[PDB]
Parts: sequence; structure tokens; C-alpha cells
Amino acid sequence: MEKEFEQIDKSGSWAAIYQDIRHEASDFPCRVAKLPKNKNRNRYVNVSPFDHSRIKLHQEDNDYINASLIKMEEAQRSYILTQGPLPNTCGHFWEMVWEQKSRGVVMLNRVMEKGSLKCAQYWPQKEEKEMIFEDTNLKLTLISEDIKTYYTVRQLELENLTTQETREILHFHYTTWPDFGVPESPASFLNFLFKVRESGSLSPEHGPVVVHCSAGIGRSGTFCLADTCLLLMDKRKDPSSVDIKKVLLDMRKFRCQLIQTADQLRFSYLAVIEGAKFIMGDSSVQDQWKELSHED
Ligand SMILES: O=C(O)C(=O)Nc1sc2c(c1C(=O)O)CCSC2
Repeated sequence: MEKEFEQIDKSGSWAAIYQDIRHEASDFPCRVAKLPKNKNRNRYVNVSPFDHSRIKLHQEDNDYINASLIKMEEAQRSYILTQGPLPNTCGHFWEMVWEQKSRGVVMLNRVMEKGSLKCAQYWPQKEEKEMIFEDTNLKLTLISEDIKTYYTVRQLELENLTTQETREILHFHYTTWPDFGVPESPASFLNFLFKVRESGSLSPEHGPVVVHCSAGIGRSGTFCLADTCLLLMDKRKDPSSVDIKKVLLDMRKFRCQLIQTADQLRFSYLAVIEGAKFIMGDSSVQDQWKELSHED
């Protein structure tokens, strides 16, 4: 990837490669997304889940959410990628987290960005003010939170009000990754990815992690592409056998248009190439990312 990276950079060809990926990517129907009744369930008219990998809500009324299951078979990790919840679909989002048995929610965007409300405020910002989502009968409380300078970790309690079963959900909120943008550095992104990893939420005893940005494609695609490249590499301890563009194409079978610009593609190569130092047995790089990232 690293010889590949410098051949791309050297000849200024990131947009054409990105363009090429774009022409190779799958396209499957998104007919349920586009039903008239689901119009207000999609944030963006042109970003829909394919029918074959969409998450169905376990409810008879209307089972649709804008969300897909990215099942990475070789890597043996799955993720749910979803749009930032809308004001009428926060109760569906939480219904999805409960039914799917997810332990973690990775949020890569802010509620407000570039002057616009890119996502609903779907979680409580304070402990005394729980949310009840009456359409899906679910209660959520802020148990606490750890605010760093570029991310915050929250612990949430999700109650299914129908059984009174309770689960803890960890929320990993990256607050300084710009829409259509890249993280400040490979260090700080890697520091963030490894916080999520260490917490256990990626672990196969749990449902798939839920990753969202505002559309569930650009920042989320970038997050997942890095994670999975690094997992692949880990399982074989063989960096040279991971084909990043080929992993992004496999992920694009399950949701359209994963990774939104050519600099996000380029950052993913940066992230995986740096992350490999750690996968290949230099644990010291991890606490270096931590220093560089200025987390406190
Ligand atoms: O949130 C991201 O990282 C991302 O993919 N966002 C996307 S992808 C996308 C859009 C947006 C957006 O937020 O405006 C606007 C419609 S075109 C494709």
C-alpha cells in the first residue's frame, strides 16, 4: 500500500483512482428506501441503503431505517452504518441498537456543522434529563461522560421499557473531523480507533458496532475501511497482502459510496500504513499517537 501510496502521490493521481473506485463500485436496488412512506426517514435523497443489506426494525408497522449491515467476511467483523438520526427516527435508531445488540455507537460528526443541523440530538446531554422514545418504548440515560479535547466518550443506559431489560451503550463521539474532511492526523484518528477497540465494543460477542456520520458514508466509510484493513493485516500478520482499494470495493457491496472524497481515500492509506506499525508488534507507537493527539 506504501509503494502504491507513493506511486499515487508521486504522480498526483488520487482523484482518478478515487474516480476509478467510483466506477467499479456496486449498485443494487434501494426500493424500500424509496417507498413514498419512507420519504421522511431519509436525510439525503441520494443516500439510501440497498435492500439486500438494510437493517430491518423488528416492528410490524414500518420496518425501514436508513441503515446497512457491512459484513466483512474475511476480516470477520461487521458494522452497521447509518445516517445521523432525524428528529422522527431517533426512536428507530435506538430500536435498532437494541434489536442488533450493539454495545457501541461511533459518531463521527457534530449536530451542527457548516451552519446546518447535520443530525438530531439523539442522546441526553445530562444525567437528570433522560430521553423517553415513546414510539419504540425505550429509555435512555446519560450515565456519564469523559470529554477529551477532540472526542468525548459517554456511557449510556438503554432501557427497553417493555421488559425493563437494561444495557450499557458506549458512545464514542469524534468532534473535530470535518464533514467531507479528514481527521487532524493519522495519530489522533488512530488514537480514537484504538479507544473504540480497547473498550470491547468491536468484539464478536456484541452485536455489530453502529457507526454514523451525517449520511453514514464518508467519515463512517473512512473509519471502517481503516479498522478492517488493520484487522485483516492482524489476522495474518502480513501487511503486504491487504489490498485497500479492494477492501473498500467489498464494503461498497453493502452500502453505496463509502468514503466521499479522494483525500479521505488518501488519509485511509495514511491511517493503515501508520497503524501497521502497531499491528506488526510495535506497541510503543500507540502511546506515541496518544501524545501527538493531545487528547487532554
Ligand atoms: O457525514 C459525512 O461524513 C458524509 O458522508 N456526509 C454526506 S455524504 C453526502 C452528503 C453528506 C452531508 O453530510 O452533507 C450530502 C449529500 S451527497 C452525499
